[PDB]
Amino acid sequence: TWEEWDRAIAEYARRIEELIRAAQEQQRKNE
Amino acid sequence: GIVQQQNNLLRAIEAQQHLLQLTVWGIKQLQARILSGGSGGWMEWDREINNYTSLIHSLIEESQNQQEKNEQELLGGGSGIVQQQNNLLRAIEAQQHLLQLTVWGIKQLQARILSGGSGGWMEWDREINNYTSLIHSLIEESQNQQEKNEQELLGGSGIVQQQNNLLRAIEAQQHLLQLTVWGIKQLQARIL
Repeated sequence: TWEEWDRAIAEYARRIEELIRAAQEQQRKNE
Repeated sequence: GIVQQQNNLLRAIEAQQHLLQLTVWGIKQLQARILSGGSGGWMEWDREINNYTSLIHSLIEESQNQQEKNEQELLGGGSGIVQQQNNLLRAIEAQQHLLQLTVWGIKQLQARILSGGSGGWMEWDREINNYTSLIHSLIEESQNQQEKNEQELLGGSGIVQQQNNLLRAIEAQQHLLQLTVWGIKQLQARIL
């Protein structure tokens, strides 16, 4: 549970950091 | 690309909300082991977690709707894009309230079982203070920019600047969120 919590977290925390990759390299473009 | 970028920001907010719900779970496990009853503010904490959680779900739902509306109108619409910016900002502010509640909870639990003077806790506490100041200043700047863009609806660059504001607030929230996860793991490893 705490190890498969720790799965869920690092693998949302994957998704977010690599959305925030994408959003920042759109914001490159915007300026 | 503004509409697409708005979609990625909305997705980041949704994933941050899931991550936040996980931290709330972890805190509740810890609270059941460390605390007795509901005093010291815990009864209110429980209700306020639930109040902001249902507020955030509702803002995410509104944002999704606006997002679909904007995507259907790409070929025609500054006001929909400005509106979506307000939606994203409101979601970010609601998530910041939730985040501050989890910070409060981790601090109360930590003080019961661990010295705040060792094991990374002093640095943790400064970093929490710093990112809290930073996020508040970004939210205030986003509010000011939002008012300016709305003032300019009466028929570009303000919009792009607000995209940057939102993104930077989401980034700072992610750092706060990774500090709360670290706090929880230290407490979990100590007392469970």
